[PDB]
Amino acid sequence: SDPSSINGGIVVAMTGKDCVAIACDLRLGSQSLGVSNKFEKIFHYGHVFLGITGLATDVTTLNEMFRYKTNLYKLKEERAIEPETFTQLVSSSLYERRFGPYFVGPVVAGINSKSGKPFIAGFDLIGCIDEAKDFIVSGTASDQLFGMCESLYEPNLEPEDLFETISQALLNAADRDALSGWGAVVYIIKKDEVVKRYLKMRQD
Amino acid sequence: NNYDGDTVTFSPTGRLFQVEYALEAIKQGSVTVGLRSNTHAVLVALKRNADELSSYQKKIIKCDEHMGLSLAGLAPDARVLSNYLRQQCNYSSLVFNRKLAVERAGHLLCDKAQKNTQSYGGRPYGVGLLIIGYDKSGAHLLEFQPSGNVTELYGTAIGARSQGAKTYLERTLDTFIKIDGNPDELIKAGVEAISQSLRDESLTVDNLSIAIVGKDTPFTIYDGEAVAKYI
Amino acid sequence: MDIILGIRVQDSVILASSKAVTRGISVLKDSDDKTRQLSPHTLMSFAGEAGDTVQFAEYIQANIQLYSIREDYELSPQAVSSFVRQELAKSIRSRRPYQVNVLIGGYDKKKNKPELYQIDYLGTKVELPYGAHGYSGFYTFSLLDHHYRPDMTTEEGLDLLKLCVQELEKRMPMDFKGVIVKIVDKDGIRQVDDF
Amino acid sequence: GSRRYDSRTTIFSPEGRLYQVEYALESISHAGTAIGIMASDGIVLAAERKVTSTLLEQDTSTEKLYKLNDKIAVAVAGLTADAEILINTARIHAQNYLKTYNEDIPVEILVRRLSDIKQGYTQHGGLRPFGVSFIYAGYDDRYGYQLYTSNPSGNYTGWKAISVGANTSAAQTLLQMDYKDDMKVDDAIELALKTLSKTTDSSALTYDRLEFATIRKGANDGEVYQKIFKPQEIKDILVKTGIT
Amino acid sequence: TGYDLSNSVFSPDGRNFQVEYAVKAVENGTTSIGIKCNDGVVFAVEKLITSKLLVPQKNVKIQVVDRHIGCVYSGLIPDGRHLVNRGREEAASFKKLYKTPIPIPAFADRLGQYVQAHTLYNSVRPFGVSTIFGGVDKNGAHLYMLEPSGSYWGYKGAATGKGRQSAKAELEKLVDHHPEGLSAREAVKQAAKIIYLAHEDNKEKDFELEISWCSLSETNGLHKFVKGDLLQEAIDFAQKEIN
Amino acid sequence: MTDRYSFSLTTFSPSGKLGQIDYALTAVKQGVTSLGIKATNGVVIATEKKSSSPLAMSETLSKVSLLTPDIGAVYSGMGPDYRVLVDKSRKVAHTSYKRIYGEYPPTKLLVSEVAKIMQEATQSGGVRPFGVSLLIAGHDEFNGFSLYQVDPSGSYFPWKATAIGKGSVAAKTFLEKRWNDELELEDAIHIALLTLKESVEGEFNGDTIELAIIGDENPDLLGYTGIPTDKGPRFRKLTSQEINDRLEAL
Amino acid sequence: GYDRHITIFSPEGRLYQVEYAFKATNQTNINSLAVRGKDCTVVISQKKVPDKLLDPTTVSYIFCISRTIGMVVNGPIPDARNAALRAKAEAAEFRYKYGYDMPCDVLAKRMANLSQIYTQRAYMRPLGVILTFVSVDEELGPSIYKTDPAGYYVGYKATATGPKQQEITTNLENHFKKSKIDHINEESWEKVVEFAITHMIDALGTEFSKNDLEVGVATKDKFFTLSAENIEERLVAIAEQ
Amino acid sequence: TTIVGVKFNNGVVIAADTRSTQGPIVADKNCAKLHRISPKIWCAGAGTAADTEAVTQLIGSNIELHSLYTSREPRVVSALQMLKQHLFKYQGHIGAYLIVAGVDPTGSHLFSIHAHGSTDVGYYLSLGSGSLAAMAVLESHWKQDLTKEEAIKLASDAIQAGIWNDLGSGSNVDVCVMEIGKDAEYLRNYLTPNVREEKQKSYKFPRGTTAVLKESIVNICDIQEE
Amino acid sequence: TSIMAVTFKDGVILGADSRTTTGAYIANRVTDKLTRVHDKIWCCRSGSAADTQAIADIVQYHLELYTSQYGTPSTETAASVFKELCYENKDNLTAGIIVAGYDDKNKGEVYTIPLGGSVHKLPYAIAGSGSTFIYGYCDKNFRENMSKEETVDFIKHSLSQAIKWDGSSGGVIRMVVLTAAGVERLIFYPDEYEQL
Repeated sequence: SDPSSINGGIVVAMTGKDCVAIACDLRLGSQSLGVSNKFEKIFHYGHVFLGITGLATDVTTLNEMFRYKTNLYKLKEERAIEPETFTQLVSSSLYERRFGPYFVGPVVAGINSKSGKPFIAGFDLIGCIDEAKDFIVSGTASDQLFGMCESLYEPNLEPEDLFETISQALLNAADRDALSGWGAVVYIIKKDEVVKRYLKMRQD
Repeated sequence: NNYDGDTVTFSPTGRLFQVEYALEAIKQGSVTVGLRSNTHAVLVALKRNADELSSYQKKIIKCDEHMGLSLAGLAPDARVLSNYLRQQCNYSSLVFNRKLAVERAGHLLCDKAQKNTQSYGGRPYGVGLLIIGYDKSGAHLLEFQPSGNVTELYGTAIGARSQGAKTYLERTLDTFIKIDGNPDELIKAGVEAISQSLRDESLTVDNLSIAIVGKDTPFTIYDGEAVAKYI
Repeated sequence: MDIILGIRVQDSVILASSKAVTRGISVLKDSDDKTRQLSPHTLMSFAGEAGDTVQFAEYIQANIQLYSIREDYELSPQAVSSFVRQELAKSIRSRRPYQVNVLIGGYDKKKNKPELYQIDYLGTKVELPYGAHGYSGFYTFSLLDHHYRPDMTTEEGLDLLKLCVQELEKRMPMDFKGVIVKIVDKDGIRQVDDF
Repeated sequence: GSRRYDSRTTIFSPEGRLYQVEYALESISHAGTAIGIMASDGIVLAAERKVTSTLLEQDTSTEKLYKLNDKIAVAVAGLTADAEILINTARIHAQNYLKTYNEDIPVEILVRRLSDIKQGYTQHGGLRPFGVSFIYAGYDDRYGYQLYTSNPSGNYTGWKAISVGANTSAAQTLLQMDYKDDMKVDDAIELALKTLSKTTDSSALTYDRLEFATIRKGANDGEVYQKIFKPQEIKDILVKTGIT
Repeated sequence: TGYDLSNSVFSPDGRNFQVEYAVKAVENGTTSIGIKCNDGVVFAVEKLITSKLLVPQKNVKIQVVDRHIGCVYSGLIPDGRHLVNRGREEAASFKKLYKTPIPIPAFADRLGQYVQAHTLYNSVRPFGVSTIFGGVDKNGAHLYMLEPSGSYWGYKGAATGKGRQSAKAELEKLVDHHPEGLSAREAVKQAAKIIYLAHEDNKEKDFELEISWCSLSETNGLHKFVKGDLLQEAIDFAQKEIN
Repeated sequence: MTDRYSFSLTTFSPSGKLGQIDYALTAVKQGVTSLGIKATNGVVIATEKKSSSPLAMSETLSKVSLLTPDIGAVYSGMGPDYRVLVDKSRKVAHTSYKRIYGEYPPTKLLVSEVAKIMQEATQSGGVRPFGVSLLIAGHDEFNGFSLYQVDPSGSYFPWKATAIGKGSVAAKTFLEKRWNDELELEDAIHIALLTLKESVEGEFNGDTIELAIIGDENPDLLGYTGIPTDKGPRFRKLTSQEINDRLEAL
Repeated sequence: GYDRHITIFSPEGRLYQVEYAFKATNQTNINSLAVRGKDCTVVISQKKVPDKLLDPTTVSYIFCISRTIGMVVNGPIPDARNAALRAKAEAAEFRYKYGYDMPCDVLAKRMANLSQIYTQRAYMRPLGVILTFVSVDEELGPSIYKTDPAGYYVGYKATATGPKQQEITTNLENHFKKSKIDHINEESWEKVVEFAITHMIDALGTEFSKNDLEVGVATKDKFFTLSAENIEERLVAIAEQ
Repeated sequence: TTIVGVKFNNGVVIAADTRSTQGPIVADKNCAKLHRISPKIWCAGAGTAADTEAVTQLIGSNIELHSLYTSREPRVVSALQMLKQHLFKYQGHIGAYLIVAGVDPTGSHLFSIHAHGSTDVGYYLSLGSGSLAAMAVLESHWKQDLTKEEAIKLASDAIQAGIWNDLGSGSNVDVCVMEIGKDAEYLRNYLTPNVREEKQKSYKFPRGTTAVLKESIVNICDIQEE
Repeated sequence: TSIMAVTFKDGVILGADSRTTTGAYIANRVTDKLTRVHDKIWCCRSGSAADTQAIADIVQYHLELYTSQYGTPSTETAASVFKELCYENKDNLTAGIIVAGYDDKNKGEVYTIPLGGSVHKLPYAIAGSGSTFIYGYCDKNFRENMSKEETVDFIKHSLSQAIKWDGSSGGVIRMVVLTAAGVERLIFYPDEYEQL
């Protein structure tokens, strides 16, 4: 119907104390038929994490687009790109095709290595920088997510406190939604290591 | 010389070499004459063979039904000029329903010729024309040089040893301009004019070409038998 | 709508496509394949829009074989899957959309692994243990999930397929007139004659 | 028009040869010396950069080593200028390929692209040819470590060691005495530097006149690593071989 | 040197050699003049009769631009017809946009930049013609003579062609006997006298006189060819004065 | 027309030289002497501005241009060439970087654009190479300060300090001795004037000399107090008044 | 050879052609002075009409570019008309894109950049003319910029141009060392016309009447040029002092 | 959305709220909608949030380019005239609704510009979805010859007018003061009302409560030396 | 939006309102609708405020260029400028512009450019949305030739009838006087005229 609802997917992200956490679900459907139980909608360029949701194809194309752009940068400046900088790039590619645009909703989460600051941002279809220091939600149960987190989330958390919040909040919302579920993946991103953890959760 | 190699370069004399080399090239070709009264205009042209077994080349091009030309010089570059003249005659009639005045055509061939000597990477069109044609405002004969100057005459000739025909025509000037509505005698004057310029090659039936356009006479080429009456 | 099934058995791919070619009100022809062998070790099957389906099949078949004679060596089925996705991406923004859904099954000789991919028409590649396009998906995704064991041998897999046609035939509303089957396994590309 | 200003930079001479192209070979042989050695267990690239005073910057130097994508590097002999443009284009090409086939460009194809670009300045367009020859060091899946050199004409070929720049004569003779197939990365590193010690006209090969880089498929399991030494790891490996 | 083989390259003197060569090819052309009146302008040119085979009054060399500007030229006659073509474009386009006949100091700049253009590039050949052109607008008379340099100036009269030195002499006489101007009907007659006398030096072949005028009073600001009686009288008035 | 200035003017000569490129470096050797020194906490670049004539005042003329908030530039060579380069240099910096990354370019990338202009002017026929050497001095967050020197062929090198221009060879051995790697911002500035006084013979005042630093961030020149995340510009041309003080410290 | 007929480096270091454009400048033998006042700028140029036929109202070397910007050009008149047209276009263009009259400085810098492309390109020759632009800008006051066939320029306190410009040059030098001000102090713009014409007669030594001069004056928000009546009436005022 | 702009005797003050809405759901509680063309020309925006912020960026570079090139402060008019042209070239798809204000050498200025390329001046203008609410308060209290300290009081109350009666106005209230002949001052979070009341209890959970399937450590660090 | 402009003996006086509606809600209450395109040739814009304001500058540009090459342009000329941009882009621009100017040669002249785009010289024009209600009062009471004083009244009373019957017109009336003597702005606040 709407291009945005043709495969669902949700992405949430939160900042915490000396760590951030980004999380999606695994489900990739075509309308009411669920197609596959795999499919990651988080990707990672350096120590930045970029999760993209919505209209099936453009998630993919727009991914090998950021692969292509991140690469050319690390060959020029001989470093790894910093999240503050990366946020500007996602706006700037998006806005390029204003008309006929991509139906996506990408969400950036990483840590600035030079200052130690956690840092998240959001976008839209057209694509504007969405500042926050709390948390950003995105997708087709973006309304439903939005209340849930706000409720739970305590300003500042410990890296394994944080891991409890984003979990219950990400689970419960996917079971009140028709195009999501089917397991979920929650990443906890610290100044040294990345953990990828799968979530035991109700199919249906 | 030293300025010849480019058409671009105007020489410290004050004449363009290339345009004089074009102008030279016509004097080497086959001889041709045109003359006109007030009712008719004739062209008489000498055709030449490439050897014995070769047939005789055609110098007289039907451009339309009240105009034509003859060529003398580069025959390839004549087919380009004459295809322009086609288009432009039809163009006028299509859009504005109007036969192209003979006078008007003159500037339009000049202008296109001029255009190709100023630009780089051009060369002159190395060919001269006599344009004859009978329109609304009477008979005209314009002579197109490769220089681009269009001149309106009672008679002329261009090609080889044409001074001989001029000389003859300036004696007869007063005879034939008074001859009017007599196509057979008008044509006779032209054939006699080309005899003076001839160095050998007696006029046979497949050397001579005669064209006449006139008051009510659409542009008709004579060869074969039709010129056996006028030898 | 034409039927087109996939299933990835323990060391082979079995693709199966419908025989019926139905333009307008009448079935023109009933023995026509809808598959083009890309490479000695890749098969691509295709169905969707009338007339588009054919042009977009040779367009890939040429460009792929061109890379194989330039390098004297075929691209891994893993890569060939991506190349298709690319052109089906570019075609949805273009003045004319193509509208073709494709299954690429190929036997990866380096990994010694058989792989299957489902590329829908918008432009999404997705690796799958088994899949389908069209209305076929609705009826066979439930039959396969009951019985598919990863361990099955090439011969269990055939016998699973013969359940899957006979299913479609009870519930479908349009004839399709039995499939052709093909195997792609490490030893080359052969065709079973028995449905 | 422009007849008097004609430079005809693409015409055959009566010899059957191409003049501006021979002249470009010349150019490349003045430049500072680079050498390559393929081992069975890596590829070494060691280059000497030139016209260097203590006052010139030393630590942050790049003029001779450039990374392409994680498995492929080049060393460059000739005009720095010319070479940049053919790097920019190459980088973009590498990536293009990755966005279309999701796997890295083979070393073969990458060099076949660059050589055509070079050819095509000498077909038409009266442009002057490039003042470049590369060494390419690469690691794909279907051949292992592969070394390639390329010429300003187009021509490119395979090697087990090669050099370019100044004293290719002097360098290539020594190299035929001394290659052996057991070669390790410690053996190959040594036989590299020393060839440059003998053929440098400088007073001595020293750690401030070198740029140095390896590519091992070893070093952290099978996963291909690349190391571009800092000027404190060249000083330590100039002392391991006792040049000083 | 080598600057004579080239087009539009400065030599060490500052000179452009090509442009000075263009003047050589003007001196070959026929004499022509323009006389500025108190209220109009007159042009005349000397048309050498080559042979008894030309037709009287058809090879006219005075080409009119729009409906109120006369142009006459000497030097290579084709070049001239191109310079004039071009002026028609410039005329018609100015009138489409601003809808008033083009002013004559306007018209002067447009032609001027176009001359001038052919000394920027050395791929095109400079124009071997000098043109006298002008006419009348709501500001009045203006007269202009154009050179292969890209220069024009305002004049009281002007002259170019073969006998131009003869002309320039006689011209100044006409300015010093009339410090208050010459009026329209008279100036045609004087025109003739200056052409018949300037043809003393070119007296190899017969000629024909050809005159034109555009005046605020006589013709309603349009241009026309002088014809009929007043053409006849002015032919007879020149021919008795040189005798 | 048939414009055919397509073919490159520069060629290689039998001898493995690039004939024009060699000539251009002569046109850099005749221009006016200038220098750059890099320190611990800043850079200084300096030249002389010499009046064409007396009635002229070269105040309006600037031989020191800000490129971006952190990267200043000073040249030796041809007057016009330096100016046109700088305007294209700016324009490209905001199109292929600043738009598409937020921040201004890092130092060593902007030079790579500058060089890619200069390459073209010898490859694509019909144009003679530029006749200037640039110093580009600058400072970004990651790499610290730096200094780079850009030849008209397209070659660029980083430096610790350098000079170029008329008395370049002279000034250069005078830099070698005086330089060390522990230099106050201040003490760099005192060397600059001394070194510019050896190889210059014109008048010495604040109005013919130019000094400029890349230094610390100024919140004076921020333009807009009241947001701390903005720190404000590092380039800062030194006022006339300050120089006359530093001339007691020659 | 090749170098002495187009724009590429010599083995010298010196573009020959470019340098020849400067010899080219001084072929009309016209001498120009431009001085600044407190509120104005004056520039005066000899007007020498060679013949009786040429009309004296159309001989000029001062062109009016916009409201506030006059320019005197020195050299061959084809090139001058090419500079004038081109100047005008730019004038127009600026005012439309940013919505305020192009200040003088910007215009000067624009024809200098525009000069520059002409020497680097191979098929364009550079135009043999020196351009002097005058105005009372809106924020900077009286201003002079003088631009040169290379594309060089710099500002000025006063200027001279022509063949015999060395006389005027050095006259002006004595004047500003003595007074120790930048610009002629006098407040009126009558007054500084008077200084200007007087200083010219004295620097070249030759007397001038009402037909040998041509004045431009620029004040704040209007440029005008003076008629033969106002040059003559100002020569009267000069003799009485 | 509410952005007012009030002139006063020596300058201009531009003020806004921070709530950014997308539909009925409140996207982000804080967001400075004040942007900076140039150090003395601010603009804030209303309408589509992408389309200002992109077009404020693009006319920034060119004015920042242009200001170096003519070597003088940039002038308000210029930014305005540039905007006016760029918006008019697309027939008003770019849903921009900008207040551009600023000081410069030639005085105080304050403009408004609607998507199609219409442009107005005024002494007090307002845009956004509250604007009618704000506009009211202005048309009563505003008078001639204001000072600085008064005019900021007028601005805040007009935003507060927003906050209370418009749904898309909430939260913090930014300001930015520009006065002729000084640096401009940014006063972010000048008025903070409706602080969030505390929660009734904590919601921290127990470690180990959410069941997990399995874990991995997936190292993003570039290939290590050994 | 009510714009008119009226000729007299000594020149021509242009007169406008200053309200700018967009539907119910009034956008601006003090809009200058009288715009300079030369220095003695003024215009009135009506219709879609965007489409005229864009034209208003582009006309200002062509003219400024024509000054600097040819000298001043007659009012006639300037009117033609508006023509050739409106005739070619007639699809998507909807402009009613009145061009009035005072040459010293032929005194005040008015041309109106209706929406089709064509020139028409008139001895007085009325245009805009609100003006339809005042066609009749203007026609009856227009005397040919007037003194400066009378005109100022003929335009005051005209526009005030317009304001009164139209929802889209109000504010203050601005008038611009073009004579030989220069350009004088005159302004009448609502209390001076709604009582008359």
